[PDB]
Amino acid sequence: LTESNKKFLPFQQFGRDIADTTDAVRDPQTLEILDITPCSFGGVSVITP
Amino acid sequence: GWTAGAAAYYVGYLQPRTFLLKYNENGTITDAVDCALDPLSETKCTLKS
Amino acid sequence: QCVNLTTRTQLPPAYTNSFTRGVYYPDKVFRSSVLHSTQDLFLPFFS
Amino acid sequence: CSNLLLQYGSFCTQLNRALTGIAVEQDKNTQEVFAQVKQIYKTPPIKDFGGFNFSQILPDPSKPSKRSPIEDLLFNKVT
Amino acid sequence: LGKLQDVVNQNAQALNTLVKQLSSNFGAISSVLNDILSRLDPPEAEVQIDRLITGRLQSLQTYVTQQLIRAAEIRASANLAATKMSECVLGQSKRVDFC
Amino acid sequence: LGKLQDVVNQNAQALNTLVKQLSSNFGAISSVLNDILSRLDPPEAEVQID
Ligand SMILES: *[C@@H]1O[C@H](CO)[C@@H](O[C@@H]2O[C@H](CO)[C@@H](O)[C@H](O)[C@H]2NC(C)=O)[C@H](O)[C@H]1NC(C)=O
Ligand SMILES: *[C@@H]1O[C@H](CO)[C@@H](O)[C@H](O)[C@H]1NC(C)=O
Ligand SMILES: *[C@@H]1O[C@H](CO)[C@@H](O)[C@H](O)[C@H]1NC(C)=O
Repeated sequence: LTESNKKFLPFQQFGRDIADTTDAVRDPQTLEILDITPCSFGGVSVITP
Repeated sequence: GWTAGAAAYYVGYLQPRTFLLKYNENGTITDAVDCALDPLSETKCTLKS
Repeated sequence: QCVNLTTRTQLPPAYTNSFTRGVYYPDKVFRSSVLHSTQDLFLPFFS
Repeated sequence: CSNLLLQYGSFCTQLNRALTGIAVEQDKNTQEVFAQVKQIYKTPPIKDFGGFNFSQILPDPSKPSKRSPIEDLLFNKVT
Repeated sequence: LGKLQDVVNQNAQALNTLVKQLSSNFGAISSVLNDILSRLDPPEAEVQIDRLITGRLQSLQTYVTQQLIRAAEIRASANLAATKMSECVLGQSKRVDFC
Repeated sequence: LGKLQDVVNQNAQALNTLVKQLSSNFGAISSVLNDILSRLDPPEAEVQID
């Protein structure tokens, strides 16, 4: 949950993108807009001499 | 014998239609284009542009 | 309680044309720079 | 989902192999196009070519990028 | 520049098509497997999960096939560009209407 | 030699994967259809063969 710099209109709760993925949410207590980001993924690569 | 000043009201009926909505950087609707009204509107809404 | 009215001379209703009216937010979500199409009940343009 | 993909792990191996081959193919494709000379040459400091203006295609040291103004314009033209 | 814009748009549109294909049900009652895992027990939900797996596998196979065709086209274009680089740039080509 | 070796290695490994594909259940309860044919009645057998 990263502190975003974009404000939300005072009738919305969620936020999506072009790919229809919910990456923006609003905390229901003191009106903070927090982004949603995938944690971590990848693959281990081995370099052999 | 009575008076009521000057007033006017309009009443309309809604029907289900497909609309393509334009959003700005503030997340507010600016323009709407139909898909079953004009061939130009259908071409605009099919290309998503 | 209520009372009844009396017969008088009225005006027949007329018909006018709408001009890009009847558009509302179809959902409670936020979209920025998104051209999104949804199926919901609106008012057709020039109807 | 992975337990049921145990029966399709061979298909996933084929797709991963195809994607790796595609990646190494696009990696190799640049070598036969741009890496034709193994020596990096340079232009003389004095640009006296008899009248031929080469400043448009040659890189300019005024900008921090090595791209020529033609190549920088090409970069800005395509998204 | 037409060709670069078209190939970039084709790759991006194929990736977005795969993304939106992930949001499809493929004839099942839901798209996401988490909803069916929470709402239905696995001893009765294996058929729908298998159908979702088959649909996503078909989508992946079609994506791989299109990517392979595009990679073959890109390799052909790169070979043509390499031959032109070797001939018209690295010397003078006697081939008329080639450079 | 690199060019002459990949055109054989890829074909051999694809044939190996094609052979290995017969060892997968493919969502069924067994790999070989003969086990179902000798174990199940024909109405239930035909579903597994399909
Ligand atoms: C080669 O062509 C370039 C065109 O880009 C010339 O640069 C221009 O020179 C004029 C004359 O002083 C200036 O007014 C322009 O501002 C320059 N443009 C740029 C982009 O630098 C350059 O002078 C030419 N060189 C020769 C030797 O002819
Ligand atoms: C909900 O109540 C809490 C506790 O009083 C308060 O901190 C918060 O601002 C309230 N949220 C509202 C009124 O939207
Ligand atoms: C909407 O966004 C534009 C773009 O920067 C900005 O100029 C304007 O002030 C914004 N309006 C509001 C109400 O935030």
